[PDB]
Amino acid sequence: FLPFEGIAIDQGTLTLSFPNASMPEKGKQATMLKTLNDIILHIRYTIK
Amino acid sequence: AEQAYRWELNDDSARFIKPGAWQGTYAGLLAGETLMLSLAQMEDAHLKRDKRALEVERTVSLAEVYAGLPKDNGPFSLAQEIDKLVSQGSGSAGSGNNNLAFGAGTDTKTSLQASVSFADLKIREDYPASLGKIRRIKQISVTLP
Amino acid sequence: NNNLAFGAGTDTKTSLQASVSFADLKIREDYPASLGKIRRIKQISVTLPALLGPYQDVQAILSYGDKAGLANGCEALAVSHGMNDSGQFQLDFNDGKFLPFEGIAIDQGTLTLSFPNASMPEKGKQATMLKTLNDIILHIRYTIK
Repeated sequence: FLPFEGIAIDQGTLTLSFPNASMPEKGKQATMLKTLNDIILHIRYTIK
Repeated sequence: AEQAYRWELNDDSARFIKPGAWQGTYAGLLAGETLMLSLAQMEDAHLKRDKRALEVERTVSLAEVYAGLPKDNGPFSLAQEIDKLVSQGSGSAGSGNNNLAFGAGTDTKTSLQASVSFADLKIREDYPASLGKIRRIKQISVTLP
Repeated sequence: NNNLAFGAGTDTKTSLQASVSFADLKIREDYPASLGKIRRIKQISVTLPALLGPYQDVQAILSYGDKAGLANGCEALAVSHGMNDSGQFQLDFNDGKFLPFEGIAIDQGTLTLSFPNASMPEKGKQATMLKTLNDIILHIRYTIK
């Protein structure tokens, strides 16, 4: 089974995290995060 | 195999393997034959219950979701709060279950995370039910602009 | 039988649908018989010349009226891609299973396509997307033997 298979659309909480994000501490991704307009999810779901 | 079946259909009350094929008295013979009967039953019920379902894709942008929260709850523009929260370790944004903040755990404190509830997406609104009574996510793939 | 209107059922009242009879298409007129005495539909793929903004999805359903011939769940095809796509995720011939709309006779039936949330008077996600439409285009793959 692929990750996230079989999950119900109705409930749950999905989270996306980026490591080394804070700028106060030198973080590899401080720059890569500032570029983002948004995050985009491509959800392929099944109806039956 | 029983579990993978109880997963492929949402039906979790499925009981296809009953104790016990093996017997203390007797060799425990016919245990194998008995099991393969139950497996044959599982496959039969499975084939009768299989459906070439409606396979559908829906695309969702987090920013749209964050901006779309009702007035009572706290909505935001994603780009801004990301930038703000990168600059100060302190930052946080959004109502519970649709929040954006830094990680709680000891390893993940420096990491920044976005959160969405599938509930708030209200994807059931895309198609009338009927047809769909059960909606299963086949695959998730992420695009980052 | 070649009408375009709102849904009959309680769920699909707001949804707008188009309908055609395979008969009126006279697809049998494309090729003389002989060779072909029996004509079976191998696969249906829908292309919609409609203009949608990035990160926008079509919601639609292909239906067949009779369901006289059977297959499970193959009576219905969900289209979200909108540019040439078979229903479902990666299309597979040499698939152990029959594709939706396989085995159907070209001569009879009623094929229907519905777009949910079509009414503009009531707020509908696809009202704008529908106004862009010039038409609906069907790629029908059939078999002669």
